Amino acid sequence: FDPPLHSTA
Amino acid sequence: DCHLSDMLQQLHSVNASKPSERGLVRQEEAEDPACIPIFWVSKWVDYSDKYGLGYQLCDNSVGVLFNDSTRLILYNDGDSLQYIERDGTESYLTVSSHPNSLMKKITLLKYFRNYMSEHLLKAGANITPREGDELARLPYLRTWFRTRSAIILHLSNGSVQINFFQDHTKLILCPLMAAVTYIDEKRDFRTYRLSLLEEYGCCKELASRLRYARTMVDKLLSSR
Repeated sequence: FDPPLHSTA
Repeated sequence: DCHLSDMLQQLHSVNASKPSERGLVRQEEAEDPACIPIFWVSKWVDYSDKYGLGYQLCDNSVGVLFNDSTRLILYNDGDSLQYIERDGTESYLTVSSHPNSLMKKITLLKYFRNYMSEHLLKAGANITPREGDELARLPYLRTWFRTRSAIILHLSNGSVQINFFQDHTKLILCPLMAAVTYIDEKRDFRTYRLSLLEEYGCCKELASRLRYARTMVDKLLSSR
């Protein structure tokens, strides 16, 4: 489960 | 898109007044913390190349808009479920009830939820939301899109949220209050009545984000 984009990690 | 028309008119109106193009600017006089949103998106995950978009709302509920335009929603008790199909058909159940038709999608929701929990920061954690109604529905993500500068998140309660990638600033627009909540780069939040910004003006940085907000709302209405 490695999403390309996301909110501020 | 009845709420979006109101938001467009509201944004068109404030931008036309040129709030930052004035000598006397007093944006504090436009503050109305009685208008803080009940709900905003505190975390999001764009995995739409494979599965869809997962998000967290400020109340700790989670949702995922899958690529097939179905929606799964986990309420903040971490157990209660709302499933919304494309045509609008909704189902209320639980994770623990173990419905076989939905296990593929439930498993995915848990992956999204886990990724957000251990990896991502909660936006507006320093904000207390407005109370709301015990009878009102949990809002869900109606639609969304990314530009090169921002993500745009449109909720079913009519609120539109814009998060800017470059400097972490965020906008929450509510057409029901005709209000905007601004989270700056220092994580400070202020809620403004839009009509009061036309009269009192605001700083250059808020005004340019209100200009950008309008373009995005145009995009939302124009995608229908």
